[PDB]
Amino acid sequence: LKAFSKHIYNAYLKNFNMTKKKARSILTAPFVIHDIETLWQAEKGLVWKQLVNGLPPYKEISVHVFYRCQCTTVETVRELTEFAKSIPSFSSLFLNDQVTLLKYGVHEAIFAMLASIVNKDGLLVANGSGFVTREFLRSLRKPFSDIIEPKFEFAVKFNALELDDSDLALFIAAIILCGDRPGLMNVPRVEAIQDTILRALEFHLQANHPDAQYLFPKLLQKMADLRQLVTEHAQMMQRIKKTETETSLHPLLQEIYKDM
Ligand SMILES: Cc1cc(CN2Cc3ccccc3[C@H]2C(=O)Nc2ccc(Cl)cc2Cl)ccc1OCC(=O)O
Repeated sequence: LKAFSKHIYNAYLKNFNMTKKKARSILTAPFVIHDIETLWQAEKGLVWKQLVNGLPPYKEISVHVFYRCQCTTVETVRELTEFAKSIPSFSSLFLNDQVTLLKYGVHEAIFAMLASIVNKDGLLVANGSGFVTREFLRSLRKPFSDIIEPKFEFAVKFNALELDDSDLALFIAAIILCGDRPGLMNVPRVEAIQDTILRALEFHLQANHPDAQYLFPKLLQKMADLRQLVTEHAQMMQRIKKTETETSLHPLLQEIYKDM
C-alpha cells in the first residue's frame, strides 16, 4: 500500500520536468514578460532570432500567446500519457479505454498541475526561465483573455490546500482513472483501479498532512471543480475554433477536442 503511493510518486518524478518543489523555489530570477517588448525578447530560437525585425502588429500578440498555451499543454499531454503507462493496472486496460481516459482526463490533470507554477500575479513558463504576468493576459483580446483568467482564480484556491508533489502524484492518477467518461467500455475495472488509488491517497494525506482534517473530501471537491472548469474551457476553445479563423489547433489538441 505504501509502495503503491511511492510507485506513482516515482513515475511522477520520472515523467514531469516541472515540479511544485522546483516551481516554488523559483517563484519565491525568472525573466518577467509584462509587455509586447519583453514577450518578444523571450526567444533564443535561432530561426526566430534570424527572422525577427520589430514588434508584432496586434492580433499576432494574442495568437502568439494562444500558440504558447497550446505548446505548454501538448508537452504536458505527452508527459501525462507516459505517466499513465506506469500507473498500476492502466496498461492492462483496453487500449481504447486508455485513450478515452486520457482524452477526457488530461486537461483536468494539467490545470491541477499548473496551479503549482502559478501565483496571484502570474505564472512560470518556458522551463521556469520566464514569468508571464497576469496583467498582460488581461491585456490580450477577449476570447484569449476570458480563457486564461478563470484558471488563475481556480489555481489560487487549489494552492490554498498547500499540497506537495507526493499529493499531486496520486491526485492526478485519480483524475485520469475516472469512471464516468463517455464511451468508456470496461467501467468496473476502471472504478476498481480508482478505488485502489483513492485508498492510497486517503492514507497518504493522513501520513503527510496530520493536522489538517477534512482534506480528502476537499480534494474530491476539486475533482468536480476541475470537470466544470474543463467543461467551460472546452466550450470557449470550440467557440474560438469557430470564430478565430486565423487561428488553428495542434493535431494532438484536435483529437482531444473532437467529440466533446
Ligand atoms: C488556449 C489555452 C489556454 C489555457 C490557459 N492556460 C492554463 C493555465 C492554468 C493556470 C495559469 C495559467 C494558465 C494558462 C497558460 O498556460 N498560459 C500560458 C502558458 C505559456 C505561455 Cl508562454 C503564456 C501563457 Cl499566458 C489552457 C489551454 C489552452 O488551449 C490549449 C489546450 O486546451 O490544450
